[PDB]
Amino acid sequence: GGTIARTIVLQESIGKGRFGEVWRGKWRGEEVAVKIFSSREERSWFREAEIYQTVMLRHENILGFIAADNKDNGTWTQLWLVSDYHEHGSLFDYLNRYTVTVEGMIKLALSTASGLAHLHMEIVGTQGKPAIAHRDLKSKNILVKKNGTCCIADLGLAVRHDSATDTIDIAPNHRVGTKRYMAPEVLDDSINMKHFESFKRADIYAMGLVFWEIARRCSIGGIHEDYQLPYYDLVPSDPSVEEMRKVVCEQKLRPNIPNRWQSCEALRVMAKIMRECWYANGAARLTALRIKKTLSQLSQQEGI
Ligand SMILES: Cc1cccc(-c2[nH]c(CNc3ccccc3F)nc2-c2ccc3ncnn3c2)n1
Repeated sequence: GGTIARTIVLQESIGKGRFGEVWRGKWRGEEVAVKIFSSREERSWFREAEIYQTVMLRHENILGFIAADNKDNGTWTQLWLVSDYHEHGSLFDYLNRYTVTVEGMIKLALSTASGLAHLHMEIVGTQGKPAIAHRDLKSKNILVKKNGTCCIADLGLAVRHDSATDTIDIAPNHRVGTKRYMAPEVLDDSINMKHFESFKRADIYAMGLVFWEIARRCSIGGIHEDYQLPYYDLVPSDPSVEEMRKVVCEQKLRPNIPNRWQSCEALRVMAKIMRECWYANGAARLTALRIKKTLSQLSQQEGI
């Protein structure tokens, strides 16, 4: 028999994502995460397996993929994805549970930007990597490792670019992803989904929102903000496209940047990155690579 799902024992239910359910399991004595899909979710399982098996994808700031597998329990077939397990769980959970130091904030923001720059970057060569856009980046889809750096997960809605043709490997539907984090051009459906660069730019808007969630929890002299999701002050829980579009597109509002973030070079640089992710025009936003460079220079100056 097989060497993966056959030998893994599920221990603890973690919860349901877009499709399937995540568990903590044990494999050769080691904790692993397992995402289990049913037979009628095969397209979702296959596509996420396909993205994670992309040549040259592995990176410290992308969730470490172990395998795709099947497991037949005697009644039905389960479709498995197996990954590294991170005890802290999501950035969303971590930021709810904890405050961070200036060092902690920069590590979380730099590691996220590094993972997104790696996803976005085409690597040339025989073992080349296509450019990839995420399409559902949010704090619930980022994990915090024991070393206090992040890695990006839920690659199931990702799209891959063929640079030679400027074409994408699937036919994208409109307004996939989490409505709270949707870029203005996604909410008003103006995005040109035939241009791969548009999907990169939409990811940058979402990463800006995630940076705002992190910076709220950066405690200096015991001062910090409470955990909130972006737009907690303007839209209902589980907002509709229309509710988001009225706020982000029509009223042109973004998450508030507290006066406190001007007091501190690290928070000033973070706030400036947020503003330069939040432009209505995607073409004006920072690249992940530029954000990585800026936070790398800030990491150096603060001695992390
Ligand atoms: C490819 C694969 C295999 C196993 C888990 C995940 C995964 N997919 C998401 C997407 N997000 C998500 C999902 C469900 C419910 C809720 C959510 F936000 N997270 C994780 C994950 C991985 C590792 C880990 N370690 C501790 N938790 N944990 C979670 N991917």
